[PDB]
Amino acid sequence: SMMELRVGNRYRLGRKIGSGSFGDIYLGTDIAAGEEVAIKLECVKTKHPQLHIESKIYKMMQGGVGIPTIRWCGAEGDYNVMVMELLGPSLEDLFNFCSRKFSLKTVLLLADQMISRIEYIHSKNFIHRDVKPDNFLMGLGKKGNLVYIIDFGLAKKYRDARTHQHIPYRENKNLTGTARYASINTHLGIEQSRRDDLESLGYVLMYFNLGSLPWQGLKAATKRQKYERISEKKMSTPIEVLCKGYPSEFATYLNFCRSLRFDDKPDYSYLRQLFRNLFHRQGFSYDYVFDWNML
Amino acid sequence: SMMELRVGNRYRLGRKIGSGSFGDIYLGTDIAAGEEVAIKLECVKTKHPQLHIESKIYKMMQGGVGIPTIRWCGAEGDYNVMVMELLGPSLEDLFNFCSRKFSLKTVLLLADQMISRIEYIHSKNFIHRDVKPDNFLMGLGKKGNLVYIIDFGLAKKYRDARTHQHIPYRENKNLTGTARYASINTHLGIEQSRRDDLESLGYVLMYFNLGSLPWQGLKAATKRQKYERISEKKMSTPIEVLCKGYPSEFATYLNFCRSLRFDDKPDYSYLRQLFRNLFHRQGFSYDYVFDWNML
Ligand SMILES: Fc1cccc(-n2cnc3c(NCc4nc5ccc(F)c(F)c5[nH]4)nc(N4CCOCC4)nc32)c1
Ligand SMILES: Fc1cccc(-n2cnc3c(NCc4nc5ccc(F)c(F)c5[nH]4)nc(N4CCOCC4)nc32)c1
Repeated sequence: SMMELRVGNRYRLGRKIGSGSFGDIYLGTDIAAGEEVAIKLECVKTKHPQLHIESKIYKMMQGGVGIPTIRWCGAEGDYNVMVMELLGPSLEDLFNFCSRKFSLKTVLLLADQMISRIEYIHSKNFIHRDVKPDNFLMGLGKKGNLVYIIDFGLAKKYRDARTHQHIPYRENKNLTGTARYASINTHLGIEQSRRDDLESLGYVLMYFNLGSLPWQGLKAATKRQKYERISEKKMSTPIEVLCKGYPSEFATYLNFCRSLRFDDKPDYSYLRQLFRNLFHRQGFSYDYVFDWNML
Repeated sequence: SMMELRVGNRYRLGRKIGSGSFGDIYLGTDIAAGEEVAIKLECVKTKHPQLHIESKIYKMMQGGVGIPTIRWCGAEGDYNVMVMELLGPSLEDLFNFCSRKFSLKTVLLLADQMISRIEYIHSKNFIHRDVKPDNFLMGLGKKGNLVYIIDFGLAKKYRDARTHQHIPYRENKNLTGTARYASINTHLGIEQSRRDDLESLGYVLMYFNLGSLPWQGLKAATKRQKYERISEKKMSTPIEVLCKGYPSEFATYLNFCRSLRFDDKPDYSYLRQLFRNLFHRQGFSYDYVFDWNML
């Protein structure tokens, strides 16, 4: 298998830059438009094609702050193809660039936007279900200060689009995302709701604070092995132990998310305010100057 | 593009586990033998096929301590196929597992074997040219204490197999490996020799000591951009600055490697002895107990 220079007649395919849920991601060019893009590919022979479903979720999400624009989705030869707005580096990339050390200021600035992105998704009737640093990207140019959220391949509806009736409490039957950032309820095999995305973001923030999480594991392990080893450790590590030595707001955040009822509407503004209050007591300036901008 | 359950009739193909030079790596089964293996695949439509060349280098290297066994190489359909002995996790995987903290004891134990692996390659007339944590794997079972070296896709001959006449001093024309661990001479566009592999190992050891290197960069960059940004930083960072706060042996090692002549035979035993002397002054026990064994 070699990639041609083009995907059909309209798209130049450049280098593979990483992976997403159920597909590989490439740089490319929309040749007719004269615009650089990102392209996600799914092999049509896959047992359960989903790219088309994912693309419809992107289309529904359009217009939200920090949601990439979808240009096209369809088939070309051996692939389904989804063409997206090109963005800046992922937060995992930028964390590495900063030697896996983010300042408290940068953590807080990121937290504010990340909570807002998640809230937006929830406003459109979906749970993201794979909250992780790789799925948040900075923008380009004048939007270099804006955090975007990506990847709707594991996203699932939590309320009816018309009635806003919440899904029933139930066991999970959906494919799941990273064990590392999964909520405790996810490890227990329970359906995710709004609280679970926010709990997972809490683990992401602690990862940025610490550089690692205490349940880090080995890639040379099956998903089954990872869930089991991480479940056991995450379940035996209190929030107060995880968050020791950091501002109390991180533990207050995590405990709030874990104490939500399955169908509660989270108080997003209260969660933002935790961090914004801390930001101002610290004497920080809300100036869009992240750690990597000083590199 | 989907992988069938088998690569031809003899090999079960399991999950993709990572990448190597010019190809992807999969778990698999040699069905006739009833043995688990690792499989490297190269698409036959690639501009410059090299897997067959790489396989011949493996065959030449056979019998060395910490060299994986090669089972077969050949064509199957749209792929060239190279079937290898299955090993344990990479040193990068294990570093992550240990939260990017290795004890001085583990660093020293690894250094001793890594210098020996490199020496072995040199004894067989090749420079490895991509010394990095991902290319060292632990063994399995009773060989769980043994470090293996892998990937000969960038390896190049530095002396004639019959005469042992060293190649002439010259500019490089070969594809190169990771900018991160490259020798300074590699950044200058000069042909690599025995000293360069050892210099690169020095950077690897410092990476294990520090958790990062001070020229760490952003994945969202072209190879050209990475070479240029890393060259400039690596070139303006003295060894004594890189190695500050660590045992002097790390700086003594790096300065020794940088002071070798292009055609010098390195004093491998002197380099090993640096670290072994330190090990004993520290009071450490040579007991094969690495950090990850305490996890
Ligand atoms: F499929 C989608 C859906 C929505 C948006 C995007 N999308 C829109 N812009 C991007 C984007 N741009 C930043 C980037 N440029 C790079 C070049 C080389 C390199 F090595 C990298 F690491 C790179 N990272 N990066 C990614 N990826 C990061 C890598 O892992 C897969 C995701 N997805 C994108 C892709
Ligand atoms: F192509 C060759 C040539 C010579 C030896 C090998 N070779 C022989 N045993 C292996 C091997 N075994 C350890 C392993 N098992 C894993 C399962 C899932 C997972 F996610 C991993 F990370 C895994 N790591 N790992 C690798 N790789 C590590 C990943 O990056 C590509 C290299 N190459 C191997 C492969």
